[PDB]
Amino acid sequence: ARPCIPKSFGYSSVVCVCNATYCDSFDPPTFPALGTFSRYESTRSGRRMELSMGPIQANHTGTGLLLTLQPEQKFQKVKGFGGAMTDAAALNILALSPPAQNLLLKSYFSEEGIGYNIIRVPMASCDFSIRTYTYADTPDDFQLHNFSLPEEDTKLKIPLIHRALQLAQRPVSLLASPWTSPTWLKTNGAVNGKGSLKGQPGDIYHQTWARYFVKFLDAYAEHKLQFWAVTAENEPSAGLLSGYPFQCLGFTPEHQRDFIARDLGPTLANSTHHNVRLLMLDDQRLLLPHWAKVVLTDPEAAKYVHGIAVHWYLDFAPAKATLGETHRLFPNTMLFASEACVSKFWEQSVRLGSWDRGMQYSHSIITNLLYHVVGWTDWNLALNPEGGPNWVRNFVDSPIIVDITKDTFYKQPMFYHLGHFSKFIPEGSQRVGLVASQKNDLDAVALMHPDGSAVVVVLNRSSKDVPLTIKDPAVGFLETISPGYSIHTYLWHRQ
Ligand SMILES: *[C@@H]1O[C@H](CO)[C@@H](O[C@@H]2O[C@H](CO)[C@@H](O)[C@H](O)[C@H]2NC(C)=O)[C@H](O)[C@H]1NC(C)=O
Ligand SMILES: *[C@@H]1O[C@H](CO)[C@@H](O)[C@H](O)[C@H]1NC(C)=O
Ligand SMILES: *[C@@H]1O[C@H](CO)[C@@H](O)[C@H](O)[C@H]1NC(C)=O
Ligand SMILES: *[C@H]1[C@H](N)[C@H](CO)[C@H](O)[C@H](O)[C@H]1O
Repeated sequence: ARPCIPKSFGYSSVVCVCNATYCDSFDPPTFPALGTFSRYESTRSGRRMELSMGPIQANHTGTGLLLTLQPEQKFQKVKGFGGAMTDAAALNILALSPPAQNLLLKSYFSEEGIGYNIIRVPMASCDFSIRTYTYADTPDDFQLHNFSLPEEDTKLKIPLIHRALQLAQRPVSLLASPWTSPTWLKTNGAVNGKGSLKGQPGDIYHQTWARYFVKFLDAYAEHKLQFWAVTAENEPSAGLLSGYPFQCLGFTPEHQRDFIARDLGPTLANSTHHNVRLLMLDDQRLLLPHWAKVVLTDPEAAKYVHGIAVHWYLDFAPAKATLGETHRLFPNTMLFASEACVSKFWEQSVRLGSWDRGMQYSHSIITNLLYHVVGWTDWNLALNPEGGPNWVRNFVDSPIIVDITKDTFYKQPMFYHLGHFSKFIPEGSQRVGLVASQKNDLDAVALMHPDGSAVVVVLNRSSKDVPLTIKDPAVGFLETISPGYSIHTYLWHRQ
């Protein structure tokens, strides 16, 4: 283990400074002995996933807050956690010296880091690209004879994905999403702005676009990468908006329904990539449950849809009415958060050491977990201090900020807030009930690991310390305190 090297940039908390020869890391995982619990703590004051251990007490008295585990109240199984290998992320990582690149990838993907097991891969260019390109820019190439991967794939994204998978002990799942089709498949003949596919589902435009998904999967498979899932389109509602400034492809829910049923479903099912799962929506949860009803009430579409992908950008938060109602209507269709991102209109894109932006991530993950969501995918894995590069200056924050001039990278509070979940909630973990004895300002969630062991995350977004006890009837009582502006993860064996 190496501790955080803290640095202040004058905001509420510190970043952890890494370079070619030093980065903060964990010792190999270890389980706490029966009758004991592990505690990982991060605080605004500067603690970064610090490990301590306490006893599980046989009984408890007091009127203080009690959180009772309900281990027989069983909910969703977790797919996992990760982020996006954009052109911007890969260009930033590969601008560091080889040893600093390795410590950055280890921070995310190693058991000595925070154990990411998902990577979202854009299909060609998005706003976090330094140019607009698709895989098939030769006009009217319906047979896709000029389909090919540019250097952004073969020199930046694919080599970093291979290195990520080599560092991971957990199996990593790849998720692919397109922003735009070739312009010659679109009504507006442009990568951006208001525009859909030409014609109608079933026709040559729609069959070509479905075949483009298979050519992408074919080209990645030639580079020995296989996908867990693809989304039907990144943010289909964006391409319905006049002057939408970057790469988009408009679909109404009806258009998405018919494209999946007539073209994408059958084309993927008849390919060598038929095991790849399809997620629908990949957009703001405010479009639910309407979008799920339109697509999934058509059995010709539903038979091809594994899941619903949601974005957090416009959450701010009717989770019950959107995520909850959707689960109720379609309980066997998983909900997956495919894009989360932070910033206030009066704040810069990157705020080095923002505890507030950390708290937004952990709060979002807890709310999602409490409303059936199985997985949570950050946006850019890494950005520069301006929040780029980005061909349209749509600059945002990232858990890791690379300073190429200093051969340095900064781990933001967001990285640690994500880590409190990603490191301690492996694939197959199941959310279980956790009931509070009184109204409280805390956010908490409980899950059980595949092996039966318990995990609880407790976030305190208030300034006040909150004494609390966790009751697990199988083992006893965890007496602890949630300090103001802290996040804790608690682990214990149940037998
Ligand atoms: C990379 O970061 C490490 C850790 O902050 C730097 O090593 C420290 O350097 C300072 C100043 O020379 C020493 O006082 C510390 O004792 C060092 N710590 C360790 C663990 O070695 C290192 O200098 C940085 N590298 C560069 C190129 O700036
Ligand atoms: C399209 O493909 C043909 C045949 O392989 C090739 O000769 C030509 O250079 C390609 N066009 C572009 C723009 O790459
Ligand atoms: C499905 O795949 C088979 C075998 O590759 C092929 O012969 C057939 O034409 C395909 N069907 C359609 C409708 O594309
Ligand atoms: C989701 C989100 N708006 C981020 C913001 O950084 C980015 O624009 C993605 O392209 C969007 O899909």
